[PDB]
Amino acid sequence: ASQIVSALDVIYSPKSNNSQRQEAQKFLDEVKLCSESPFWGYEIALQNPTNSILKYFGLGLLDHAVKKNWNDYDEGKRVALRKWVMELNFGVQDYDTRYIKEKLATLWVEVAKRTWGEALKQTNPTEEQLLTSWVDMDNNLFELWNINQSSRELALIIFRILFEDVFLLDDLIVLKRMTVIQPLCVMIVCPIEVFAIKYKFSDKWTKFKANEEGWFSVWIPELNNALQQNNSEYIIRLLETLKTCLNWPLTEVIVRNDVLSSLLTCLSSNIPRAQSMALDSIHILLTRPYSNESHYQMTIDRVFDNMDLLDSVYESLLFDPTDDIDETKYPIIKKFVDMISCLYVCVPKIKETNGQIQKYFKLVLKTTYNPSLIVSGLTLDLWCTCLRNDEYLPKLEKYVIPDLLQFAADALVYYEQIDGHISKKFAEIDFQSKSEFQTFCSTYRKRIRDIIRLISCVELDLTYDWLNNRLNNYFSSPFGQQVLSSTFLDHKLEPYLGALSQYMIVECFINGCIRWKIWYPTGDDYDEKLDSILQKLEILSNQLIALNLREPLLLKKQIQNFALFLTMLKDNVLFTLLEKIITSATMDYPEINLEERGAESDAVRDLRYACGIELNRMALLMPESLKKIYPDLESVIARIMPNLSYHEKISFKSFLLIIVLKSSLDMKEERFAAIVDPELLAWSDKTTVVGLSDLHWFMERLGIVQIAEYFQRRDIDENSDLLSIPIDDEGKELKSELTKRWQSLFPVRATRMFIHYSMQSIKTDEEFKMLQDLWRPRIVPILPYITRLLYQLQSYHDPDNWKGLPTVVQSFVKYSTIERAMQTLRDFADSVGHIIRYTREYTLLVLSAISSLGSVFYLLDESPDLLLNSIAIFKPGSNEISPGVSTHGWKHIMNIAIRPILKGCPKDCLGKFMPAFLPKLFEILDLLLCQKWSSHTEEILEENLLRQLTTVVVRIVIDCVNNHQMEMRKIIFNDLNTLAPFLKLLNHLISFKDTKCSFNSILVMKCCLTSVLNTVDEYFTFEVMKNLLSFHEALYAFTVIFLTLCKESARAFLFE
Amino acid sequence: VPTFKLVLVGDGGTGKTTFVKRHLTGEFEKKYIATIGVEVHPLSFYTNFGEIKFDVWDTAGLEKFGGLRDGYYINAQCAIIMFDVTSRITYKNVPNWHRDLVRVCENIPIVLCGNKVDVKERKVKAKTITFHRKKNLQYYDISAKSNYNFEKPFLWLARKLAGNPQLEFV
Ligand SMILES: Nc1nc2c(ncn2[C@@H]2O[C@H](COP(=O)(O)OP(=O)(O)OP(=O)(O)O)[C@@H](O)[C@H]2O)c(=O)[nH]1
Ligand SMILES: [Mg+2]
Repeated sequence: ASQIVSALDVIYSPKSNNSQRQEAQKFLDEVKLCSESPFWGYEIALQNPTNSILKYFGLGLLDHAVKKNWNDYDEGKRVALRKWVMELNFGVQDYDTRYIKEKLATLWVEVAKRTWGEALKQTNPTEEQLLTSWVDMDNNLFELWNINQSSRELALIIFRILFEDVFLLDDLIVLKRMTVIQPLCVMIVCPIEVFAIKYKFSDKWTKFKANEEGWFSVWIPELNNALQQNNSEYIIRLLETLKTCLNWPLTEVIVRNDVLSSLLTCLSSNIPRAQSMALDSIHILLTRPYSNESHYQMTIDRVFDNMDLLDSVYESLLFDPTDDIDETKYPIIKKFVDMISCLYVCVPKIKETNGQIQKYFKLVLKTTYNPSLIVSGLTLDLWCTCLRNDEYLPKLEKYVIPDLLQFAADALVYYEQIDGHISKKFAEIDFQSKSEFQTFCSTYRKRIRDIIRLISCVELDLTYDWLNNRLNNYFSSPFGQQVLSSTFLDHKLEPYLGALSQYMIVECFINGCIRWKIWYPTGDDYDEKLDSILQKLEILSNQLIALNLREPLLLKKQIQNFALFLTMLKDNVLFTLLEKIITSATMDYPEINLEERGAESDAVRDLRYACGIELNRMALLMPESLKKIYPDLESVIARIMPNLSYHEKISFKSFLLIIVLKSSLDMKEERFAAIVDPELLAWSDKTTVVGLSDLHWFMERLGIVQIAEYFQRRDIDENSDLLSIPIDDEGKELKSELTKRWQSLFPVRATRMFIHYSMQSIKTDEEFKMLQDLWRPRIVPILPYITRLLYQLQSYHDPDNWKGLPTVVQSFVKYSTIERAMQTLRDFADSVGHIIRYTREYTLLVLSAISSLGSVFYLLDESPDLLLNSIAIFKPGSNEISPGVSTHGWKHIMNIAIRPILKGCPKDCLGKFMPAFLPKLFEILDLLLCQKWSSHTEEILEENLLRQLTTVVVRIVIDCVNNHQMEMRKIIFNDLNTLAPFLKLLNHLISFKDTKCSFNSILVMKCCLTSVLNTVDEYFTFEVMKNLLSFHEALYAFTVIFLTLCKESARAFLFE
Repeated sequence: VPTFKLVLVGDGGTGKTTFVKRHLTGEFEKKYIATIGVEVHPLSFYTNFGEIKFDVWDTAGLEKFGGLRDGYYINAQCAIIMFDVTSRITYKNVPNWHRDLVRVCENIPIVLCGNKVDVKERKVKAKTITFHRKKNLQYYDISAKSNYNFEKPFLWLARKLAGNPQLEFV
């Protein structure tokens, strides 16, 4: 009686050590485990009304007793516990803290869940059975409702907890008792006659109901009376209890008491908690299931008839975010907007008689203007859905679309990059990271662009009239004048961002015009409308081009918008726009040097690169359209060629080539030769042809000899730290000279562009053969040179090769080999290494494209030898494979050349290519992978690279063992020369550390074991079994091998 | 000097005790010892406007060991709900912890912390976390193994308690 109080004081005293608290807790737990714990708890709760902590502990004892030992107690003890709980509940007073009343309600509900109504499971239960089932619970609750004000709050807590557990929460006890609990809860609240309508239950149930009129007829009058008296706390309590008893009850109760009117009245009141709970309750009423649809119609009509009230509530909730966001109303604003955004589903069911729908859409639009993006983002999905569905489209067309369009246009900005934008104030509250805000802004702008795209698709004429007005006003504004005057904007300040937003709006309009072709019914009027749309687009394009905009990034966006245009226009109007695209994009910029790698020159280089992509894509899509315009495009390109570098010269030549091939122009062979031969002619140059076999000649052409001269002139010591030594003008000049020399010396990019686009869009087998006859005369002659070039780049990484190189540059070239603007000599060496890697990747891509030519490359007898001997690089004495070449280099080699070159085999040529290629390839791969694994942050990165290489090798094996694998298995398994290296490769793969590689290799072995076991047997017995000796299947394969090998010295060797 | 009673609640093994310890000392314990009862730890912070102290009542996260499973929340002035991102059962229990946490202390600020974010495999993806915005709780992604945001919850609680959003640790 006093030890418990002292222990509680120890537990709650801030001055007690954790050991003292733990000792006191041990004592209290001992008390809790006693047989008569509940009676002591009841005594403590009764006799200590002033001590809140001690009373709560007593109630906790009771709660543990009922909640953890209920099964143990007999009926007498259960009735005693119920009586004690009721006695404690009826004794509630004004001095009981809130958490005491919560605990008392918890006790009451815990007893009720386990004892209320269980007698009803029987038929005509006796008086004793009813009493054991708490037949009087409802009568007691009604009695508890009148004792005093404190008890009335307690009854509300009891109801809240009961209905929350029974219906909202997935409590287990009520899960078992559902069939008799849920009907009982509905019974007490619903009027008796209303209850009889839905349920057919007999009279015995009537004994469990005290108030014939139900409970709603008690709460709702109380709620209205509290609203009249403006009793905030009582209103909040009633809403808390009332918020949990709206989803489940019979709808007739909701309508009869007019709950929704009370909820709206609560909403009008300026009590934040009451408003929030009223919004939650209204949403529950809207989304809850309705058995009778007339009541649902009444509910939605009642909500929509009060759009003025909802607008007033929203206006009240609004606040100024400039100083500080009101955290007591911002959540309520989000709740309100979320509830509003769900109403639009009910629009078609409402007969507009007082402008309800117009007011609703105006309110939704007004909420969309909210400074917070999250608040706005709630309604964005509403606008997209409404525009797509023609059910609402007639209503939007009148009210909002004119204003929604203006909002969407004004809101298509880069919020994060603006200085002190009002939206960012809410960002730090709703998001805990900058990245979160950036991604949400990206999504928000995407959804906004959806709105503008759909508004222009539907109201195309209105949008176009609005668009021209917007563009004319903008480009006359001072910012527009700055944009049209400047040549390089800051890409972060207002002029550029505004212009970019304008061009995004234009892009959205063009996308809408494109969608209109699909959206508009294909009626008789379709052609006239489409011609008008095309004329409007032409006029807009002529308008935009006339501005003579020079800013590259803006000029790239304009070019891409016109690329969208061109999918529709045709004939001469197409050419007038395409020529202006070509000339404007490729216009020179005397104000800047196009080789300094400055941030303002990379913009121009990207601009010129964007056109190549767009022009090539457009040519691929619409070659027939460009057929008759080609005579003029050829002249335009010729006129523009002089002011283009090699890199873009190739792109525009590729555009012309695509038009020539895919458009069905006459004399294709002549034009093809005129375009291609001048570029590929560099391969056949006698100097390059002869010197490409000499490593030293390769070094000199790369310019390393000149670098040695430069280092000597600057007296750069062989060990001098190039990491810090600065680069000078002469260094940049030499680097530019070498790069310009290098690209034209080995036109790998030109070859890969011409071959790739040539074979891009084959339509018929005849066209494929025609192209083969077109590339064969000029690809086979150069294949030795291409493979030699790949050979040199491969041997360039071998340290011994540069041994004869001058010592001063020995460190420079070594830096170049190392993998992973330029201002230091170390960066110069890194850039040279980048040049080497770039040439190595493109020469691989040239080989893959030559593979695409099919029989031209595969059926050639020497191709396997050339390719492998050019990638192998076998040292004279040592068995090293391509010494000094990075593992990443091998990964790229395999992935980009060998896989395409293998999978790309023609099924009629596997009989001539694979036999002379698989043996050597397998030996090389085995030798390489064993060497890489023989050696086994920087080390972790190397491990990961080796894992990736092994994965690629396995993929090659998997892709070799469907239509293709069917023939490849036959080819491999019928030749020992190919099988034995393949078995070696499998044996090496299975044993490697990586788990996935071993697992997949074991699967492969299981797949083909039956076809191979037929000196293969000797190798299996001696190496495969020994090496093997994923786990279970590996053992399964081992046993499968054994069952035959040792069944047919093998067993003795295995035992050894 | 103010002193706010803070109750830290969450499923056992979620890192409540580790988080409290690492705020007491730099050490990041790795061995797991299930707290039994409650651990009271006076934790102090220095801010531009002065000093604040949180009596961090670290509650046991296991039913077998929670002595006064709810009595610890009595007179609490703020609370923190810790759930393990790597384990989705803990997040599933967050509504339960909030439910029986608001029963005792009603209007106190509550912070939901997703602990152990350092690992490469988090079963509770951020996309699946919506309880905090449902109950208007302030949510954070923290790890007492990386000190990713360890101090954020206390800063938010200090701002709410002192009614001084400009308050900042120094
Ligand atoms: N990866 C990772 N693991 C952590 C981190 N913090 C704690 N852990 C691990 O999680 C365990 C949590 O230990 P405790 O904090 O003592 O356990 P608790 O959270 O108090 O749970 P209870 O004691 O049962 O209430 C520790 O043993 C750590 O091994 C973290 O920041 N990152
Ligand atoms: Mg603990």
